[PDB]
Amino acid sequence: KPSKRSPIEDLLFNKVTDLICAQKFKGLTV
Amino acid sequence: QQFGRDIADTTDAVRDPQTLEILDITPCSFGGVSVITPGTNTSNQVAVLY
Ligand SMILES: *[C@@H]1O[C@H](CO)[C@@H](O[C@@H]2O[C@H](CO)[C@@H](O)[C@H](O)[C@H]2NC(C)=O)[C@H](O)[C@H]1NC(C)=O
Repeated sequence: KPSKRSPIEDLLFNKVTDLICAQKFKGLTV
Repeated sequence: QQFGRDIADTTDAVRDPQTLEILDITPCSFGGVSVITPGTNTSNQVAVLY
């Protein structure tokens, strides 16, 4: 894999997840 | 319908009342500006992050 992650770390990263731009245009950035 | 809105309920698109064309509206560039400096007891040069 290009991420150098384990068979379980990949599952965990897949199992957890215009709005961003709309909020950014109101002055709130991340 | 004449103009559209996004999730945040602000004007996103408009309709030109001379050619029936729909134009998307986006705000022009803006952001924050930070200054990276060592101590003034060391140097006066700085760097800028946009
Ligand atoms: C407002 O009037 C102008 C001028 O007559 C119109 O512009 C022309 O509209 C015709 C409509 O068949 C087009 O074929 C032409 O190409 C238009 N002119 C140009 C330079 O493009 C315009 O459409 C009118 N707007 C309305 C009626 O909403």
